[PDB]
Amino acid sequence: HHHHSSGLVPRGHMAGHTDNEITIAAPMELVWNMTNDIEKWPGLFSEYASVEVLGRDDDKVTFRLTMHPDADGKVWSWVSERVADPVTRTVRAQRVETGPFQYMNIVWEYAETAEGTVMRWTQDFAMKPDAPVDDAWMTDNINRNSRTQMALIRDRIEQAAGERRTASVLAD
Repeated sequence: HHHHSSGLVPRGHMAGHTDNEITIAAPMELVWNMTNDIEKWPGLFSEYASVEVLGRDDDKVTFRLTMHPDADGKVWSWVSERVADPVTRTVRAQRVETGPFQYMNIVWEYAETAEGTVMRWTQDFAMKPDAPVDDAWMTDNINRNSRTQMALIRDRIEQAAGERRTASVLAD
């Protein structure tokens, strides 16, 4: 691989845009497969109470997200769509029901490095003019919560990789 990476690193910055990367010490196939197994997100991520696949059109997958209750106790739920391309190791998603946003576009990209798989998440959005918070606020909130979720995904995938390795080394 000959490039190196490590840890959780912000990239780019500007309100309405977030860009963060994390290195996960696991091979690309495992990282790709677990992060894209969206019905198991509630066990991988800590932020979704449930993820339900609604349909697939060719590759476009359409799905409904339901969060845990927010600080006011409210439960937010919406439909998004995503196209995951394993050849370019890129996923492009957007909210279909935009909620308090005018739009929200989320791109995930993956590559290999000497330390494992780097996964970079970029989000672009703008709040509706009458939304309860502004872009600056939402930008800081998404950065902070992304950082927490990326780290938890890193931990759970490194755990899974370790367990599969132990099973294989102990098997005949």
